[PDB]
Amino acid sequence: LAFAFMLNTAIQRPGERVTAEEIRYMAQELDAGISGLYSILSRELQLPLVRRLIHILRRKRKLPDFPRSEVTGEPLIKEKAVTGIEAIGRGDDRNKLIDFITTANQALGPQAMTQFLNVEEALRRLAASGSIDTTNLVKTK
Amino acid sequence: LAFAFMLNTAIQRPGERVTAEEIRYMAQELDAGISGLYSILSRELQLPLVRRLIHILRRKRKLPDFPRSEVTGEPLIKEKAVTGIEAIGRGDDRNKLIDFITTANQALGPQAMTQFLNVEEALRRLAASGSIDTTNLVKTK
Amino acid sequence: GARGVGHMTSKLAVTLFPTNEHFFKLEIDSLAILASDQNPEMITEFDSALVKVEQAVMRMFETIGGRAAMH
Amino acid sequence: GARGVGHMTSKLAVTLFPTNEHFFKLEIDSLAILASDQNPEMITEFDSALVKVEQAVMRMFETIGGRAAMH
Repeated sequence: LAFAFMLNTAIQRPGERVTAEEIRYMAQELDAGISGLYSILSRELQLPLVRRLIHILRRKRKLPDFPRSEVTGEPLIKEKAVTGIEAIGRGDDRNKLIDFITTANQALGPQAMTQFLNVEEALRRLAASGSIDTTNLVKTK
Repeated sequence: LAFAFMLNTAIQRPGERVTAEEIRYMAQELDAGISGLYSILSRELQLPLVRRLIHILRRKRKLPDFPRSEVTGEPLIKEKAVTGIEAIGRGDDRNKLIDFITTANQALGPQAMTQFLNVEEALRRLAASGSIDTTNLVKTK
Repeated sequence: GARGVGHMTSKLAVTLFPTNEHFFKLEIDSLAILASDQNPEMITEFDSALVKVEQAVMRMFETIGGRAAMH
Repeated sequence: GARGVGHMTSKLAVTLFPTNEHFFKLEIDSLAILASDQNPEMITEFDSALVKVEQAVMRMFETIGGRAAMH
């Protein structure tokens, strides 16, 4: 029953030590064992809730209307759902992007800085990413 | 039954420590155990689904039609299905290419950058690879 | 039964609605960008506006105390 | 049986449709490039077009919520 309800005592094995990789493996098993439930909840609860929230926000007039497609009429922006390992490892996605950039820099050096992968210039826009405005230190163009 | 259904519990061996290389070995065993199912699913589901998706997308007029071959008439761009270790190690393929470049640079040094293996110039194009556009930082030609 | 129900409820509530990462993504349709032949220079401003809208939606959600009701 | 079904289905879903890497690749037919005597200079623009189409297709796929149906 404890294995079925995904508690934490079942992983602990008396008798000897357990490696960190083993613990990660059992954690992967535990996260896997409920995949159907996270999927159905994501498809059922998250999307209609955010749609209703954005509709009420629009009707309150706190934000102007979304632009609509000229060809189809569909809204130009849609909505997603992130559950489980995806939410845990969006940071891993960022880490993979930065690791790709850094490995390219190691392979090529400062002579890399010319014509494939952007040096990505951190003062202005990623400051505006995650809210916050531009300028301040920015010596504007 | 646990070994057959490819759970993580039957993997652990009571009594003594297990090395990381051993764990990788038996993980390879588990990934090997259902290779036929991954192959048949890749042949049956992934490919017709993407073909139908792209046909719907084209019929929506959302993206212009694919070029066709003059000699044969087949589209100039085709598709491929990635499953399992291939998906896990596309990053490993990238790492192999970058490691080959780095090993060549180590072997040849500053004098490398002359006439065999390109220093791959990272500012412009890989900023347009994985989407996003060029320029911004790029002092245009 | 009690321990299992409590533990599963807490873990599901935490995972489904993470406190740090955004639990939804308002993503611009670059399909419409291609269809309209949109200038790629405006994508930065569009992303900025979208992130402001996302954080606005999340703060409004957090205002009405959705976490306890979800739990 | 229930645990085996759940675990196998979850791992199959997460492997067949990885969340990070694209599960399909649109490859420009280099055979056609050779046959038409295409200039290798334009292959950069062709790759840019291919990656744009690839991300557009993946976004449209994720819009209709294909993950839950696949699971």
